[PDB]
Amino acid sequence: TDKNYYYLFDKKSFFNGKALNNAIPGGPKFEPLYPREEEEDYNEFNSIDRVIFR
Amino acid sequence: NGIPVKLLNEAQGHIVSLELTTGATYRGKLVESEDSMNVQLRDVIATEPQGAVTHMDQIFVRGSQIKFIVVPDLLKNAPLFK
Amino acid sequence: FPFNRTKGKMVRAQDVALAKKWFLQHPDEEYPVKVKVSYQKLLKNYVLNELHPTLPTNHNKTKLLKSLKNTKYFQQTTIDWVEAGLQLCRQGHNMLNLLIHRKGLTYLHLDYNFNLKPTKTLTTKERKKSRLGNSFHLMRELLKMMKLIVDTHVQFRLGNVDAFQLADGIHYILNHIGQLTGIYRYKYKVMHQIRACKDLKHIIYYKFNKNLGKGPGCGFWQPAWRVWLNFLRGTIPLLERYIGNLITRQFEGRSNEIVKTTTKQRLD
Amino acid sequence: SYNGIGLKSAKGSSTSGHVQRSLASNNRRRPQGSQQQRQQRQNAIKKASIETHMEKREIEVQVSELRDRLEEEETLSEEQIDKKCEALRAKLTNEWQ
RNA sequence: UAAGUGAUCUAGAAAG
RNA sequence: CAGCUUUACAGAUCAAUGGCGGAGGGAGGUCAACAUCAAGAACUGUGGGCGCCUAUAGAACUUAUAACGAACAUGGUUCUUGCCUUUUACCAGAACCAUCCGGGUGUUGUCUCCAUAGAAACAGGUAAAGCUGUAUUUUUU
Ligand SMILES: [Mg+2]
Repeated sequence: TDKNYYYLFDKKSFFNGKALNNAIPGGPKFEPLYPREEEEDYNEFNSIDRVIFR
Repeated sequence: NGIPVKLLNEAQGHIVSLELTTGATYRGKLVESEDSMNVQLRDVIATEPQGAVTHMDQIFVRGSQIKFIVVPDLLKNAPLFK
Repeated sequence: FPFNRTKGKMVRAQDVALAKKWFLQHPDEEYPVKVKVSYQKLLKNYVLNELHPTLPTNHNKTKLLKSLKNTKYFQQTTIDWVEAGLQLCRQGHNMLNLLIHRKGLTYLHLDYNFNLKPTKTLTTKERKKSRLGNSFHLMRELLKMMKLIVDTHVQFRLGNVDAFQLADGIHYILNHIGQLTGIYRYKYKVMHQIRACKDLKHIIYYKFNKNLGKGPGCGFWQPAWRVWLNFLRGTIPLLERYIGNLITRQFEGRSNEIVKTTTKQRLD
Repeated sequence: SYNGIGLKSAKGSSTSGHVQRSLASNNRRRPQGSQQQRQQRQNAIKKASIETHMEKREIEVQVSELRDRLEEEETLSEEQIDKKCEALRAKLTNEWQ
């Protein structure tokens, strides 16, 4: 009866997961929408030199 | 409750006209009213039965001595009636 | 939703989903891996359906039955469902024999269970003549399935088998379509349906045998049944193109077909 | 894929695509408490290793105080307060060499 | 003083 | 216990004006035919002002974690994948598309089951239902 129970088990959430090729571990998984074009090329953005991991 | 009173209250803000039992007409911005027609006005003229006008700032008027109150035609349109 | 209200439009028994809710929920903990997998599969099935909305016909009021009714050749009765099933089995059987005989192959004999197989060992010419394809076989499979459910109900009606037993039998049929009779052989997207059924069984059985132990006798055939019905929907169209086409051919068999070079073969 | 780590897709793979998180991972994470020893050792190895302004500040404070006093008690004219303040400053200077 | 929770693809029939 | 509006009532003169008026069914069918249900949050006309404003109005249905389905199949086409190496039959994603199993709403038409009156208000009563009421400075003592 609690609607808030379905947090990250919404249809919307599922769709998002599918899009992002990201399994909510309980929920389903699919072929990714987009092929993971791993072509970052060691840029100055999103580097492990730059970001923090708290 | 009195519907004319209600109307008067609604007219609050507007440039109302106001004659007394004495016959001295006023015309100006309505400030406040009560159950008994205890009117107040602002920036108000005052003409006697003779016709000589006299300007004045803040006037209060008692409903007993008031004869009738002219409201603008806008309040005919809406909305306290139905 | 279901009970919140106290007035509603009626949905078809098909259009109710009693399994759905469980699989939508987060799974109950301390379940086996297989059950979890099944749940996941179910979710995936649901999600895909949700995602791609197949919005229906604006135009078509004229359903198949209505058209038939509009003729003089059909008339209508009220019949016991078992009787109807029996009729279907018989009629269906007749159809498959009749068609087969027309085709000329009289040596492929139909069981009354719809398992077709050959009388002699066929010479090669005969074999060539008498290879039925993906339409006819599919139809046969469908008929077999019908017989199986109808057969179980017949049995129940007769003193042969209890109500509970009948229910269980039905459930078994619906889950075991895959093993019970080859549809999947001929059309291997029935595989999806089979998988779904399996998943349902896994879910349903785990729900149903919680405090109670492992064994046969779980009824609750509904979701499986629903799944099969929905599968059949898809087939209706495909079969109507396929089977219908075949019958047309049998009556009036093609003049001048055009091959197509978009094929890998023959292109060069 | 879960936390950027699962195998992208179950197909192709030719495998379950199941993902046990390792218990070597934990070990790898942890030895800054338990590597830690090495660090400690290193630490051990390298373990052993104005007045005028103040005066000025004080003077300033004194001046401020004087000004305040003047403001409080009979010093609407500037010359008086300024004079007194100047005197105070001079005194301060004398005091500090 | 704090380890050890969960992610589990598949899945057959014809003809050649 | 007063007042006005409506039914149930006699016998009226019956003008006056209203309102119920070319005054005549209802309940329903696993019954039809048609219309119409994905669009600028989106409806339809009507005149007037001159393809667009301003008043009229009407409006049944479906929609905000967006849809006719608290429901879910299958095709076809390309592209990418996967098992694979021939194809069908398939894997799973995408984009367009279709088919299907269904759903309403409205209007008719039918089918079935129950039924049958062509005229009543005014002067006000009798009875019952809807709302209002309970002289000493601003309303009428
Ligand atoms: Mg060859």
